[PDB]
Amino acid sequence: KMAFTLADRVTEEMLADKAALVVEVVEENYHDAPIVGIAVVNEHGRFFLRPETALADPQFVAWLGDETKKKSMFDSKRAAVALKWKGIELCGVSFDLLLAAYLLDPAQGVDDVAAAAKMKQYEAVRPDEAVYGKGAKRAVPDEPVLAEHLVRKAAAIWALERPFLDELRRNEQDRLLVELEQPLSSILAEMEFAGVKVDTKRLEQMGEELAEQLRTVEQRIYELAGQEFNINSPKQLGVILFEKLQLPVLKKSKTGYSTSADVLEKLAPYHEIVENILHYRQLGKLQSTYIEGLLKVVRPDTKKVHTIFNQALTQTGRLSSTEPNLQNIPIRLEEGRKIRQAFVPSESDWLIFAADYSQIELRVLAHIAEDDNLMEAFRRDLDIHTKTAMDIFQVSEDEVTPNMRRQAKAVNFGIVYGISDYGLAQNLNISRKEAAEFIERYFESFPGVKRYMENIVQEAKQKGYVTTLLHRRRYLPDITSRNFNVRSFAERMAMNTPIQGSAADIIKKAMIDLNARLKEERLQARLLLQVHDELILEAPKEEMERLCRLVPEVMEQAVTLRVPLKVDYHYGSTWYDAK
DNA sequence: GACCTCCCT
DNA sequence: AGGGAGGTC
Ligand SMILES: OC[C@H]1O[C@@](CO)(O[C@H]2O[C@H](CO)[C@@H](O)[C@H](O)[C@H]2O)[C@@H](O)[C@@H]1O
Repeated sequence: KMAFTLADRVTEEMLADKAALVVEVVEENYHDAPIVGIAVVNEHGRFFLRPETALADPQFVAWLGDETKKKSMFDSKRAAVALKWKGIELCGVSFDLLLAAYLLDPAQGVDDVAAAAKMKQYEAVRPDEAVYGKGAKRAVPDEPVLAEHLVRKAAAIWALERPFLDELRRNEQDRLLVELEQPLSSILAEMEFAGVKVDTKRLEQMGEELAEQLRTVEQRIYELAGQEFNINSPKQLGVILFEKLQLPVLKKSKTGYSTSADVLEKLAPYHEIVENILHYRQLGKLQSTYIEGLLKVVRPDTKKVHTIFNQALTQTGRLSSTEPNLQNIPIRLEEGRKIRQAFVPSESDWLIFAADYSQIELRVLAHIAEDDNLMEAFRRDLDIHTKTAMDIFQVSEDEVTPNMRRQAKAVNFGIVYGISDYGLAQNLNISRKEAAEFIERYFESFPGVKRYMENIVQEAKQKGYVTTLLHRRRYLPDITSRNFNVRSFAERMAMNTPIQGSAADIIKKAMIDLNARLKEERLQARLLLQVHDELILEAPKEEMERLCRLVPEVMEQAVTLRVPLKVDYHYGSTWYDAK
């Protein structure tokens, strides 16, 4: 039962210039959420402070905001954002244990202090789920249980900083933490806090239209089936399709019949019900996920959505986005793409600006494999899919048909994602031997990429892990498995991770550089979103001409590869128009 | 509460 | 390759 002072007021010894700090936000979504307690551990002892007290105290608030007072935390973004909503600035965070753990091994799934501490045989702190409970039983406990927990977390952070930093340094990941991921965390905090404005009237009118179209298609489905049923029930739908209407059963699921879109597409020539079910699903997905889903998370006071970017989740170093997810808003089909009309600038006479890398993953691959043919292709800024068709089919530019380009494109994705005989076959709807011939001809045209693929697999086996341009790592223990499927998946991860991961490194660095350029130029332009290889901003209309030159340049110069990077850009009144 | 089709890069 | 988010048990 760890010693600490349950403090009634803030004292000078709580404001040392080095400390572990816990600002606890228990709600999963930390936007405008309560801070339930504070703990500080420093050279003078261990302290718990009630937030009503600490956050009203001018000395404490100035300490929080002083860059020269260094704090070590876990998930400093959560605290920073929660504090921003209360008008308080958090500065001087020099060590974030969540990001440190994530870099050391993303596969551990570290999401609390206890899981991080377990990596170094430190168990004198409880998992958050043990203290707060799970699901419906989730609750803040009484003060003495709460206080002890926060203090134990702080004490763990204080104890673990040094060994985590030592291991990062041995991995050559110390600059990755200190110069990339930690400064990025501040930039993401500002993006989440600013949020993105939504035209909720426009979404509601879309929702009304969709509701009418759904009622129509739905009636049509019941007419064509000859009865009413729950179209979203796999049991009822599978009975209608595969028993009542006798459609061929092309694929089963562990429980019943598959009605995935790929199966339905193949069944459409047999019965008119099938196109209507597909249409119903496109509409229903829009309605349910995007319209209703966005509307439920829009803040009614500002009409903004404030995503949370999970910076310590993906196995490759990408971000993810949640509540809402703003990295999967429809774009591919026009009907869906119109959802983007509802994402608007947050001030009048401002516009949305979007800049995206062109083929970043293939250009990274060109660089890392040093394939002469691929590098020349990007040096000429060729259409990479047409060029790959020309090579694999041994034809001139004029003889590449649309279908040939389409298939070369699939091969390029396949090569990036780890090249499987069977996997390319499923994808192109072709045979296994056929897919192998495409891959062999690819590797004959790009022998540098073949060498890379062989070499990276051997390197993952030898070292136990693969690395990215900026020294992110991924351990791949399944690469020595004697099970074919398990081993092959590890091999694909070995081939793909340095590509997807290095692309993630580059865009993160560009975000950092951009943020610094925007400040130097004193532009009001603000970063709103990152969607893997693109950045989305809003700015005054009067800044567009300048952003057209600045943004692509910063993004293109973020790193120097053996091939150029290229960035395209667009702007307009809504996110839809920025493209 | 847990398990298990479709949107994005 | 990497993610986030209703029916049935
Ligand atoms: O604060 C984001 C940060 O917290 C973790 C838990 O350590 O994830 C929590 O917050 C996410 C966003 O609200 C939730 O989606 C997630 O379920 C919740 O545990 C980290 O994974 C994340 O980096």
